[PDB]
Amino acid sequence: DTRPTVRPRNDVAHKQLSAFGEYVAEILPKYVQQVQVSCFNELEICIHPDGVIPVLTFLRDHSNAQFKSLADLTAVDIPTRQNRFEIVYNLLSLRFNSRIRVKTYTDELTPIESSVPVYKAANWYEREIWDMFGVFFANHPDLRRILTDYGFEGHPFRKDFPLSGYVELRYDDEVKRVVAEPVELAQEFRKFDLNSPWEAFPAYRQPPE
Amino acid sequence: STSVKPIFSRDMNEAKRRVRELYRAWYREVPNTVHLFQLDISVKQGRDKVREMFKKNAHITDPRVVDLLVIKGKMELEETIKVWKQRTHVMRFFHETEAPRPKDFLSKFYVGHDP
Amino acid sequence: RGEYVVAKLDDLINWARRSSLWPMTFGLACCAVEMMHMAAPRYDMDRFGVVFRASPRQSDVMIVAGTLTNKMAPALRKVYDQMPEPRYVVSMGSCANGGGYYHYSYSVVRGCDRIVPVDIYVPGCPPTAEALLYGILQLQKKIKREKRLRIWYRR
Amino acid sequence: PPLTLEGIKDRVLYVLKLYDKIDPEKLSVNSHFMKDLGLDSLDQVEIIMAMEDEFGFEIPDIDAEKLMCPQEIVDYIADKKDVYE
Amino acid sequence: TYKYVNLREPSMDMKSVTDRAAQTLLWTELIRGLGMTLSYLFREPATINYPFEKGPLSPRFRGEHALRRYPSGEERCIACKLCEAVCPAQAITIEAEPRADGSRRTTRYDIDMTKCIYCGFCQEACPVDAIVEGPNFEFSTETHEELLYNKEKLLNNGDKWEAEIAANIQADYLYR
Amino acid sequence: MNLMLALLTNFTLATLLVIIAFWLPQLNVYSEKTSPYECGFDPMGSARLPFSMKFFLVAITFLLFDLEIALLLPLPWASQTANLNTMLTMALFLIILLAVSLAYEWTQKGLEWTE
Ligand SMILES: CCCCCCCCCCCCCCCCCC(=O)OC[C@H](COP(=O)([O-])OCC[N+](C)(C)C)OC(=O)CCCCCCCCCCCCCCCCC
Ligand code: SF4
Ligand code: SF4
Ligand code: SF4
Repeated sequence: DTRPTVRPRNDVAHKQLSAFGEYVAEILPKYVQQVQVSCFNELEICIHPDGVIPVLTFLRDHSNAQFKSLADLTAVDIPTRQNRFEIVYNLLSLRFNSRIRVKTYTDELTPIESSVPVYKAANWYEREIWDMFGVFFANHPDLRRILTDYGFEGHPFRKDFPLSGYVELRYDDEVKRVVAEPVELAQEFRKFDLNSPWEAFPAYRQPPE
Repeated sequence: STSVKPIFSRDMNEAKRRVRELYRAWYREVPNTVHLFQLDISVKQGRDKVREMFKKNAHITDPRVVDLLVIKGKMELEETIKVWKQRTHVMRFFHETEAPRPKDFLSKFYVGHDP
Repeated sequence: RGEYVVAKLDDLINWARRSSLWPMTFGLACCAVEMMHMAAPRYDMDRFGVVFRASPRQSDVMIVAGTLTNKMAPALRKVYDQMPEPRYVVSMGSCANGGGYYHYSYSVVRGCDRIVPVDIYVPGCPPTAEALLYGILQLQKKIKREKRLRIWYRR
Repeated sequence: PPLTLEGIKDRVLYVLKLYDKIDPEKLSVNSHFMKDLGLDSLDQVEIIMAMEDEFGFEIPDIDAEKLMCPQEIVDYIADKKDVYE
Repeated sequence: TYKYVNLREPSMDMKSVTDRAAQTLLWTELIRGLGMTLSYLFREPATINYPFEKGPLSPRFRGEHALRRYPSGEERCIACKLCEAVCPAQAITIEAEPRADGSRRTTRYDIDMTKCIYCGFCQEACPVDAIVEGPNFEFSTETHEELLYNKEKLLNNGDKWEAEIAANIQADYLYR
Repeated sequence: MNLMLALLTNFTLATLLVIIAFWLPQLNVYSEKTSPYECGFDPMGSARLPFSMKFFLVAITFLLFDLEIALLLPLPWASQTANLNTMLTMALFLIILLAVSLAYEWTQKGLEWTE
């Protein structure tokens, strides 16, 4: 670790987190689909979306885990995948000073089970996912828009939603109220093509098709 | 492959029950909405608009999609009933300011290049 | 001569209004902290007669200090309409002036001048407390040049 | 007063005569809302929904589902309110 | 390591109990707070007499944009468009063409100051020290249109503020 | 004479100020300016709805307490009599029972506001 500019490696954590992944997969074969640990030492558990409550409850309550805090719950839109939405749970264990990421998937129409029974923090996070991505969480206390305007139609954070949207607001003196109209921009957003034609990272080269 | 988790309805017959129930709630609520928000429309106009929105989607045949549309409608009901919305939000369904847009070939041709 | 009387009366009514500008306690984001700093000891907006009052009815100036979203926009027009006249609007920061760094967002009004009239635009992100103070004083000079009663006499 | 089988029919048809989408003398106690009068389902919901206001009792969606004729509506009201003349 | 902020128990001797009672009945601690406000009353206020007195600033201050020149009077800008590309707000618009003498120069250089976040990335990216965020912060306007700056406006600002701009660069160019 | 004349002046001056206020200034009235204030969003109800009082018991107790000052206020005049012993006993009696009234309400949790 004497290279000034290169991030040091911590193999002790990599061995520790890798073993715990084997521990979870052995205990929860019914739902675990993949376990991976990264170069910068973070463990990811990838599960079938029907094991959200079983897996989260086990991690929260098992004595060799105790992930009592839900740091974040979010989603990622990957259109090419037939299940375009990736649901990510990031959990913190104060007892063992460790973090684990849990990943599952869903599509536009398939619901996910709400994690509120496991973590009461998930109430608002799940509302945000619905508002921004359109994913429905079943058996939620109150699922409704949280970040978008009242009556806003669409799910902005999907990759197919235009950045500037479809409608814009202004005040009209005739009707003496704020009205919504289709969006016209005096200056169109300028799309810059920045990707270089030359590969940068060989280690991630995808196998030829 | 076609086996898919449902949302609420297991068949279109069960879903169309929820659509009708939702129309009932909306139809009761327009009279109060006009009174509470102090709109300058008639109750018939509002009930016509509710019918129009329900008619737009009159082609769907997927139980899951109909469930989501019902879910989204019910959310808009909680907003309007509880006055989370405002007069500007309720009146956006009627598109009063938008001057009529041409819908014939010649009219589109005279104005611009759009289809 | 009545042109002398209206001129001096016009000076008085302008002097009172520019010497007692009461802004509405209304901020939206990170241009509001710099507005607090204009209220703080170093700059002391009070020494100019500028006093923050919460109610729109007891306010003369709305300083739009932050990004105006679409959810918020109806509320801003409401409190503006509820301000008794004469009323003035100062736009503070890029977000309010023209949307700034969220200008291309689905959830942002591309300027507060779409919702309400604006008398002064203060550029910055954030504008310094001194720059907002320059804008306030610039609004004072704008009021000093008003000719409401001179126009009435010649109407 | 106690409801009558004739009275219920009189008040039921009275409501539907006021419905702007229904032609009065075309209206009959045996007239099907769908096959004859040319009304859609959403209209049927409105019609039943008016009867609930008229007689001050609520008809569930399962039972209002099937009431596609004024006589059927009359029978349902009579059944709930125990009218036999 | 940690410390307890409020985990102390009181003394139950009579002198302590009596002292607390006096504090409760004679409002000693409240009177103490009145003294601090009284001390501040006799302190010199921190207020400055703006606009006759100005708040301190540094040479690095990011203010009103200006376009600079070489000592010859020739424009430093060569239309490389790096400022346009790095601008996080897409506030810069540039069009360029060959000048009558064959030089690579701009025909359009527009900054929308209501899109700018005054981040200074465009003066970092510039390879010829042409676009700078100047010292001025007192350019508030009565209309929005006056804040949509074109090339002529930005050049006049450079010719207006060059003396101050150059001196500030002289002070900070060794840190850059 | 002088009291009535003073009262007339004090209230008349206030009325003149209000009359000047509503007539001298330029006015521009429109429905939105003259609308109820609730921080920019339209109110979701009426201010005339019931507003629960959680200190109702203390309020009633105020009426009983507010009388006994009327019984006690004459004490300066009463300390002027020649039958002082009877007074002092009765004056302290009246005050002491007011204390007993306070203690009973205090100890029976009557001075605590309802939830
Ligand atoms: C000697 C012969 C026999 C005669 C003996 C006569 C009796 C003499 C001994 C009696 C002692 C009475 C002490 C004073 C009254 C006590 C008041 C009290 O109850 O306090 C408890 C109260 C309550 O304190 P607390 O914190 O304990 O409240 C909770 C009470 N327990 C815990 C018991 C439930 O304290 C206050 O009153 C706080 C008031 C806050 C507002 C203060 C504003 C600032 C004021 C500063 C200036 C004050 C000077 C003003 C001078 C005016 C000049 C004209
Ligand atoms: S204009 Fe600048 S300071 Fe104001 S809200 Fe936008 S980013 Fe923040
Ligand atoms: S300071 Fe930043 S936001 Fe402003 S023009 Fe330069 S690069 Fe763009
Ligand atoms: S980076 Fe400098 S030289 Fe290049 S276009 Fe911008 S201002 Fe001109």
